Amino acid sequence: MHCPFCRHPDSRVVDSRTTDDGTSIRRRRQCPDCSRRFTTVETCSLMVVKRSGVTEPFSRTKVINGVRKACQGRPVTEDALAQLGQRVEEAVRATGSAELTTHDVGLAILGPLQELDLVAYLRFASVYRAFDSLEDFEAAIAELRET
Amino acid sequence: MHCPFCRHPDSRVVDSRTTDDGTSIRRRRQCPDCSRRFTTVETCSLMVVKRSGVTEPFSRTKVINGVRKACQGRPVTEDALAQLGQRVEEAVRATGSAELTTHDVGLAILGPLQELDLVAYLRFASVYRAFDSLEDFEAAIAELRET
Amino acid sequence: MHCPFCRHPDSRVVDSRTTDDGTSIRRRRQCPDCSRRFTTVETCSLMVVKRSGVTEPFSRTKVINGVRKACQGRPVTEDALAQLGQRVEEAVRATGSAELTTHDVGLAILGPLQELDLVAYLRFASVYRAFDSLEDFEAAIAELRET
Amino acid sequence: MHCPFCRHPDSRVVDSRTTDDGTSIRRRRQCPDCSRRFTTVETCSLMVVKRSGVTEPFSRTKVINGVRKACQGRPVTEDALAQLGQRVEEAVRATGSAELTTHDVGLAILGPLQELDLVAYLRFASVYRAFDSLEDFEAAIAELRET
Amino acid sequence: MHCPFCRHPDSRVVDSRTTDDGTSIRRRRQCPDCSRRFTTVETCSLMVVKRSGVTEPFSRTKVINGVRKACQGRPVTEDALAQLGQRVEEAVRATGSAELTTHDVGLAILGPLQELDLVAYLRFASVYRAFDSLEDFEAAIAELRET
Amino acid sequence: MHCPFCRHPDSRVVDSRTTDDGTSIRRRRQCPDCSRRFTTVETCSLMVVKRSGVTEPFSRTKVINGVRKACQGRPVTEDALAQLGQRVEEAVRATGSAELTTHDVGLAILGPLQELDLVAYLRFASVYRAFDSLEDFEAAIAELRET
Amino acid sequence: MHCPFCRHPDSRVVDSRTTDDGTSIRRRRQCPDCSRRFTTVETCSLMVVKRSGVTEPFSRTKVINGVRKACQGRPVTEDALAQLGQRVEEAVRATGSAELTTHDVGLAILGPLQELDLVAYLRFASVYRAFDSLEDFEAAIAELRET
Amino acid sequence: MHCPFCRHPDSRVVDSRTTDDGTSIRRRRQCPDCSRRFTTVETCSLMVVKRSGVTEPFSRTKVINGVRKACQGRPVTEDALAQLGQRVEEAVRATGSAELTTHDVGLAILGPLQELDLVAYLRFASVYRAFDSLEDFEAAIAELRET
Ligand SMILES: Nc1ncnc2c1ncn2[C@@H]1O[C@H](COP(=O)(O)OP(=O)(O)OP(=O)(O)O)[C@@H](O)[C@H]1O
Ligand SMILES: Nc1ncnc2c1ncn2[C@@H]1O[C@H](COP(=O)(O)OP(=O)(O)OP(=O)(O)O)[C@@H](O)[C@H]1O
Ligand SMILES: Nc1ncnc2c1ncn2[C@@H]1O[C@H](COP(=O)(O)OP(=O)(O)OP(=O)(O)O)[C@@H](O)[C@H]1O
Ligand SMILES: Nc1ncnc2c1ncn2[C@@H]1O[C@H](COP(=O)(O)OP(=O)(O)OP(=O)(O)O)[C@@H](O)[C@H]1O
Ligand SMILES: Nc1ncnc2c1ncn2[C@@H]1O[C@H](COP(=O)(O)OP(=O)(O)OP(=O)(O)O)[C@@H](O)[C@H]1O
Ligand SMILES: Nc1ncnc2c1ncn2[C@@H]1O[C@H](COP(=O)(O)OP(=O)(O)OP(=O)(O)O)[C@@H](O)[C@H]1O
Ligand SMILES: Nc1ncnc2c1ncn2[C@@H]1O[C@H](COP(=O)(O)OP(=O)(O)OP(=O)(O)O)[C@@H](O)[C@H]1O
Ligand SMILES: Nc1ncnc2c1ncn2[C@@H]1O[C@H](COP(=O)(O)OP(=O)(O)OP(=O)(O)O)[C@@H](O)[C@H]1O
Ligand SMILES: Nc1ncnc2c1ncn2[C@H]1C[C@H](O)[C@@H](COP(=O)(O)OP(=O)(O)OP(=O)(O)O)O1
Ligand SMILES: Nc1ncnc2c1ncn2[C@H]1C[C@H](O)[C@@H](COP(=O)(O)OP(=O)(O)OP(=O)(O)O)O1
Ligand SMILES: Nc1ncnc2c1ncn2[C@H]1C[C@H](O)[C@@H](COP(=O)(O)OP(=O)(O)OP(=O)(O)O)O1
Ligand SMILES: Nc1ncnc2c1ncn2[C@H]1C[C@H](O)[C@@H](COP(=O)(O)OP(=O)(O)OP(=O)(O)O)O1
Ligand SMILES: Nc1ncnc2c1ncn2[C@H]1C[C@H](O)[C@@H](COP(=O)(O)OP(=O)(O)OP(=O)(O)O)O1
Ligand SMILES: Nc1ncnc2c1ncn2[C@H]1C[C@H](O)[C@@H](COP(=O)(O)OP(=O)(O)OP(=O)(O)O)O1
Ligand SMILES: Nc1ncnc2c1ncn2[C@H]1C[C@H](O)[C@@H](COP(=O)(O)OP(=O)(O)OP(=O)(O)O)O1
Ligand SMILES: Nc1ncnc2c1ncn2[C@H]1C[C@H](O)[C@@H](COP(=O)(O)OP(=O)(O)OP(=O)(O)O)O1
Ligand SMILES: [Zn+2]
Ligand SMILES: [Zn+2]
Ligand SMILES: [Zn+2]
Ligand SMILES: [Zn+2]
Ligand SMILES: [Zn+2]
Ligand SMILES: [Zn+2]
Ligand SMILES: [Zn+2]
Ligand SMILES: [Zn+2]
Repeated sequence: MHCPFCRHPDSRVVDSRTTDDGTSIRRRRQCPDCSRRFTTVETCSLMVVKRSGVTEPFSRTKVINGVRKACQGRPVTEDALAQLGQRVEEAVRATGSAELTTHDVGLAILGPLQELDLVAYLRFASVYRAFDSLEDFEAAIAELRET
Repeated sequence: MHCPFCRHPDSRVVDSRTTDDGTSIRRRRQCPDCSRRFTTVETCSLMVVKRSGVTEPFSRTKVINGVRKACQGRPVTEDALAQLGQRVEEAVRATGSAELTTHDVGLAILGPLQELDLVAYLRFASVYRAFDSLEDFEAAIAELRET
Repeated sequence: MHCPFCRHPDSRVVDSRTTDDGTSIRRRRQCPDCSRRFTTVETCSLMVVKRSGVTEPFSRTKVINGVRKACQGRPVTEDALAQLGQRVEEAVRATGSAELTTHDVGLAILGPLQELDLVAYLRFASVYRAFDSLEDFEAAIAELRET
Repeated sequence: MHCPFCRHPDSRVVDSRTTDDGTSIRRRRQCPDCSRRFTTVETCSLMVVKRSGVTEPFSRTKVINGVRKACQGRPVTEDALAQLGQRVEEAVRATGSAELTTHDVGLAILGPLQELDLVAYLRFASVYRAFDSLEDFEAAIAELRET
Repeated sequence: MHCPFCRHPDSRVVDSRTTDDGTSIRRRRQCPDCSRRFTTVETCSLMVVKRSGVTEPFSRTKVINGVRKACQGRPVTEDALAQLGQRVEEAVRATGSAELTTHDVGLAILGPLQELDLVAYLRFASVYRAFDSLEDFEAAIAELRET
Repeated sequence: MHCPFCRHPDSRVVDSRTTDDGTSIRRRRQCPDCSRRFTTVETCSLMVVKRSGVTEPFSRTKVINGVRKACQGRPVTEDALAQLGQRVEEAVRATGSAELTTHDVGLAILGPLQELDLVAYLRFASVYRAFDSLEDFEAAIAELRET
Repeated sequence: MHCPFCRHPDSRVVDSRTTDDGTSIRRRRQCPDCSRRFTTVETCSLMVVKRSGVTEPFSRTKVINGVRKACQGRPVTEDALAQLGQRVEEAVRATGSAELTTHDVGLAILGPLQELDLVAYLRFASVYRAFDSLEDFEAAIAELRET
Repeated sequence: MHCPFCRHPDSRVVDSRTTDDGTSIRRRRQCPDCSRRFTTVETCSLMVVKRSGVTEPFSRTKVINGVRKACQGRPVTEDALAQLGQRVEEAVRATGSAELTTHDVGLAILGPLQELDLVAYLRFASVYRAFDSLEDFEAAIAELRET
């Protein structure tokens, strides 16, 4: 890997160790140009198994865009949207699995989303859960009232 | 019409092409004085007053995009929502005001969207109107039960 | 032109008259389907002769987008941006010419822009006037201070 | 590393492709237990803390877009600003913090942009910093005269 | 169905979403043996044999693009040609062959396009069939007069 | 699934059986509108695990585009390209696995490709196998000569 | 203008003369870096006044694309299409006017087009002249037969 | 220069903007006779004669796209190939012919591409030259060994 301090095309791994739980590998490497050691973390690519079976790369941008579509004309700032996206990403990586279904990401969005805007939660749950009729919205309203 | 460049009282229509869905006919006109083409568009002016007080031409695609956002995840085909939009344009041009607030446009879209989809109506009403709390969604639900 | 009340493919002009100053033609027409008269205004297409010589259609959307690029992180709402765009469009159509250069539109933006945000004016004048060095910004600051 | 799906302590690197400009090496790894490919990306983590408090990977294109917006209408070639961005990434990875606020990123870009272009520096400083009134532009101008 | 990865005779349908215009239902299925999602699509197979002898799924957009190219400059609205395409798909699925040459598809489109537009029919027939000389256009014209 | 003959929104499965090897499920269904039975095949979505780990849907269009990039200025017709794409798709589905790596698809392209154009094979193998230097091309030339 | 031989940012015009008919200006310039003189031609930008009044830059690519749309499945090579585009461009620049209407470009395409493919001429005239019904095609066939 | 619309011997340059990478300066000029803006572009004319015998302006992006296609899967960064293209334009403008066949352009690109990448040279030489059989690739390989 190209040295952050010397831009060398090639570098050698002088240390490679497994991190706790093995969710990452710590690889320190010595460059041959400026001889400055640099450490790197090798982590699994978080994949989202879309509902068509496509495993796209995980992107908090899509999560934030969906929540923003739910949060239209609401007292929800871009800072709050970014914080919710970060919380969703942190939860789904703390789950540990490399591939999460879009259903899991939707659930990870929903439980925090109640705190940012309960009404935005309703618009997000309606599109995400594919609420068939007002019975589904009334059921969703019930659950929001039940704790 | 007066040439826009030299103000000659007469100007002949070299060519005239209509818009098939647009109530606009685009005409290329020659001015006999300076011999300069100029393009004119003939259209009944539906001009909506936005919430900012500015005036914009009544555009189909704005209504289309609003309905599509409301209908995401509901079965409305691109053809059905295009029809909703055609129906709304026909209704608002019909009212014959020629200068209507976008509040009137929103009211025009909602009555057809109740027929097209109720989850979309709640999602369109939720974004269009404020819907600050779940109480607004319950009041709107009550309103849709009434009918 | 298709009737706003009857959707007929073809209609006949039963009255055509020239408006004051000839900036528009008033054409009333009778439809053959529902026999409801409708009046229309035939106006020149406002063209913007871009600095490459291309005469694009006038669009206040481009004006508002440019001003918004100038108005980044400022206390300038979308309502204010739309109002400035409307003012620019009104000024350039009150000029009367069908083709205005981008320089004319830039000037029509600049004089109102001082009222919405003087600092945004500086960022808009710097890109628009192609301010070569800080001497140009100091000269622009002088003019803003000189009335 | 532990397979993300069954947690097997050893997992062989089927393939490994580096990113030429990216300090990222993408590796496909097989798990001997469940025989399932999984993708890992090895990268020193430059993670900027946004103004919202969220954490994002240090992206070249954000710096590139910021500089390009500042330079619009100034002669900076796409190559020169790409270099500015490379220089900024080299400087911030160098500082060796591995977790820097976007304020640090903004300061990193400004010193090179003063060399690249002064109209751009004022336009970048104007947008980056608040610049509420012309007084901020005069203070910054004074600062650039000093140097 | 047999899991594609371990061939387990039974596999439960975790989820099933239909295509609204597509005669395709997309199902996510779990295999109890290896616990791996897999996506299946359920569709009557209209499979056209191209002029090259290859087999392709019967796609609406191919017919739509062919008709639109034929109709360029003729008044057919995007809705009318979409209908022509729907009508053609209904006719060819109806014939019940399930494996038809694109010659059959071309014949299916031409009879409806004669109703939709005659300039388009000559332009579609001209491109579809060879039409080497003006004599082919006169023969086709004679054929359209006959009817 | 919407009836091919009656367009009904909903239909019921009146027969569902597993095909030989379980690569598909045969589902015959009776519509409620025109009461015409229609049979459908439910098959796994062929997924291509890209070299980044993304499992895109299998598309012979990408295969044909890559081969066409290899087959530049060659005596290889579009019919031959489509036939090669069909052969590759048939081979990869006869493999039976739902997910094939891009390496497997590349191999399935390479062995037939020798028959369509050996020189195009060289250009496809060089990009696909990432031939480092002329030693790799000489080795590839050797294998083409060795049967 | 940047020297072709020294890449200098600025150069001075050491000779500027008007060419015959004034369709171009011959400007020879001496660079200050490598002191190598280079001559340049300053010509008017050929503008095409589109049928909407927009004056786009002239592009033979659009002409060739339109002719290619007419020349579908014909014995007309890409070399012939490029030659026809060059002939059209040469004719329209030999006309001398800076702005030509799309009608003039269409006429300049039509008369040569008869030589490349008379049948393609018919498909190009039908879209371009907006042939209303088979009477227009029969009239076009007559003119092609009349010399 | 003579006005293109009325042929007035003198026409003043209202404005003049250069192209930074382009050897083109775009000037808006007023004609005192008819008072009509017109746009002129001043450029040394590199005009390549294609294999079809037609003449096209020497475009950077054609060389860039040719090199990028040759380099796909080889490490050449978008910056390196942009440089190759700049170097080729500098070499061909330098030769001072002002009218060169695209064969000369191809020869100009190949000598730099040998330095940039040998797999790309074989892939560029393979597509550029015919390379009917593996014997052409062996002859070219021999040629690259020689050097
Ligand atoms: N690749 C991805 N990475 C991260 N989040 C994603 C990704 N794709 C979708 N999401 C988010 O996960 C949530 C799940 O959305 P949802 O399941 O409705 O989408 P989907 O599976 O793409 O649906 P559809 O295919 O029907 O459009 C949404 O908030 C969506 O924005
Ligand atoms: N130019 C337009 N032409 C036609 N319909 C429009 C136009 N602009 C908005 N509408 C429609 O009218 C309605 C107005 O909705 P709403 O009041 O929420 O927005 P708004 O007036 O544009 O204000 P905001 O600044 O919040 O966007 C929507 O249904 C929208 O699709
Ligand atoms: N077609 C248009 N209609 C209305 N306003 C426009 C149009 N094109 C540009 N403008 C606006 O007019 C102003 C003039 O901008 P400016 O002269 O710098 O642009 P330009 O001529 O397009 O420049 P360039 O070609 O160098 O990018 C800007 O605010 C721009 O947004
Ligand atoms: N993810 C990122 N990676 C690298 N640089 C970034 C990233 N995000 C922002 N930057 C850069 O760092 C600087 C931060 O600027 P600034 O403080 O104005 O924006 P911000 O922190 O993103 O806040 P805001 O919410 O206002 O956009 C800019 O120069 C920007 O280009
Ligand atoms: N995959 C497809 N699905 C449905 N209809 C198709 C498909 N491919 C082609 N068609 C349609 O069937 C007709 C076949 O036309 P035609 O015989 O000219 O082309 P072709 O068989 O694709 O051969 P070519 O190689 O010349 O393109 C056209 O009307 C086309 O739109
Ligand atoms: N989704 C797909 N469906 C079918 N074929 C595909 C798909 N993606 C790629 N292919 C084809 O499979 C072959 C394998 O190509 P290759 O492995 O070089 O691509 P890749 O994995 O996408 O590479 P990269 O990510 O480095 O660009 C190519 O012929 C490519 O066109
Ligand atoms: N900017 C341009 N430069 C050169 N040729 C052009 C340009 N625009 C159009 N043409 C060509 O000129 C001819 C005239 O075509 P035509 O008049 O039907 O197009 P148009 O005016 O763009 O029509 P429409 O606006 O109705 O789509 C066509 O062959 C077209 O490809
Ligand atoms: N307009 C152009 N300006 C500059 N370079 C060009 C231009 N057109 C082609 N070239 C370049 O010159 C070389 C010519 O290659 P080649 O002989 O294979 O193609 P050609 O002359 O365009 O013929 P063909 O009809 O086969 O495309 C290529 O390297 C190409 O990138
Ligand atoms: N119009 C809407 N109103 C409210 N919430 C919405 C709306 N559209 C989307 N959402 C919410 C709920 C959806 O499950 C979530 C993601 O929407 P969607 O468009 O499927 O995003 P995505 O990221 O999955 O996109 P894609 O499938 O195109 O990759 O965002
Ligand atoms: N995410 C959403 N989900 C559901 N409906 C939505 C969503 N976003 C917007 N809508 C609906 C309600 C709004 O009244 C309507 C149009 O909203 P908006 O985004 O303001 O566009 P607009 O047509 O008003 O454009 P503009 O105001 O910029 O001219 O669409
Ligand atoms: N980054 C910027 N900061 C401040 N003002 C800007 C910025 N970019 C543009 N502007 C302002 C001044 C410009 O003259 C005006 C229009 O910019 P520009 O991108 O040329 O718009 P335009 O509408 O002319 O676009 P185009 O030429 O692409 O059609 O907006
Ligand atoms: N119109 C503009 N003119 C000049 N500079 C600008 C303009 N807009 C932004 N900039 C500069 C100053 C900002 O600090 C920098 C980046 O701004 P911004 O639009 O917030 O993107 P970003 O990189 O911070 O992305 P995000 O915050 O969405 O992740 O670019
Ligand atoms: N320029 C044109 N004008 C009129 N009709 C056209 C034109 N080009 C094509 N068509 C018509 C006649 C053809 O039979 C039909 C489809 O043509 P084609 O371009 O071969 O696409 P296709 O649907 O066959 O795709 P493919 O063969 O690549 O799968 O469209
Ligand atoms: N310039 C080229 N010359 C010869 N063969 C090529 C060229 N480019 C690509 N190929 C061949 C070999 C490659 O493995 C194959 C696919 O190329 P690539 O662009 O990676 O396609 P892809 O379908 O994988 O695209 P993507 O990765 O963007 O989805 O095509
Ligand atoms: N389907 C077609 N079959 C035959 N000739 C066609 C077809 N489509 C276009 N043509 C011919 C006649 C048209 O006048 C000419 C240009 O078509 P058009 O799409 O208007 O091109 P253009 O270059 O004017 O595009 P645009 O208006 O989008 O800039 O090409
Ligand atoms: N798939 C490819 N792999 C490698 N090099 C390629 C590939 N395709 C083209 N090239 C190279 C060799 C060609 O001489 C050069 C340009 O090819 P080409 O596609 O004819 O474009 P061009 O620049 O000649 O445009 P045009 O002839 O249409 O004006 O690029
Ligand atoms: Zn180093
Ligand atoms: Zn006049
Ligand atoms: Zn009527
Ligand atoms: Zn495992
Ligand atoms: Zn299994
Ligand atoms: Zn039925
Ligand atoms: Zn020089
Ligand atoms: Zn003149």
